[PDB]
Amino acid sequence: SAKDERAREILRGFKLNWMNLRDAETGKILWQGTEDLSVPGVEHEARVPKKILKCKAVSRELNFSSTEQMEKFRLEQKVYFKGQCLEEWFFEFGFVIPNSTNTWQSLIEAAPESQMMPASVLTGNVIIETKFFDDDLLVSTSRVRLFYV
Ligand SMILES: CNc1nccc(CN(CC2CCNCC2)S(=O)(=O)c2ccc(S(=O)(=O)N(Cc3ccc(Cl)cc3)C3CCCC3)cc2)n1
Repeated sequence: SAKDERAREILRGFKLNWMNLRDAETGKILWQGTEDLSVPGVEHEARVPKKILKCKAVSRELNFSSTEQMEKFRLEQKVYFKGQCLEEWFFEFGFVIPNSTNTWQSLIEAAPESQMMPASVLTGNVIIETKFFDDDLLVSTSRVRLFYV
């Protein structure tokens, strides 16, 4: 379909350039990287400080480029622990100018009344599954395994 083709065109023109995570309360940088963790078809890995689990809220900056125009660029993310979804997050960027580079800031807030498992239990057992969309059009699905260090 035309939609299938457009999804592949968007992915072809997309790159995640850099990303970081901060403690939202204190502003302290917890993690940064310049690897495109959204590339599909390989299992990515990331090592995050275990103190992230004690943060009430984490702020993320995600810098991306896109050759293609999008009307409603958005993400869905699922936190999987040993194959079970523990949390689902939704974030919207909106309109993307063709051939633009953009920094997208999002807030990841603790769900009540969730409590974090110990880092030692979680480490290597958490997969983040991320789906990019333009509106209802699925552009890519990618996975990252987390280690708490
Ligand atoms: C019961 N729920 C539960 N249990 C364990 C872990 C978490 C998820 N954690 C975040 C919260 C923060 C608020 N309260 C404490 C935990 S997390 O620290 O493991 C986490 C997970 C994913 C992300 S992410 O989606 O921003 N991101 C994954 C990611 C981001 C963007 C894209 Cl395109 C792809 C992957 C990466 C983390 C390492 C590199 C960046 C941030 C933080 N949730």
